[PDB]
Amino acid sequence: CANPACGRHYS
Repeated sequence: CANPACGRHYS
């Protein structure tokens, strides 16, 4: 993804 705050996926 281009933007820094994308989503909750990898911990």
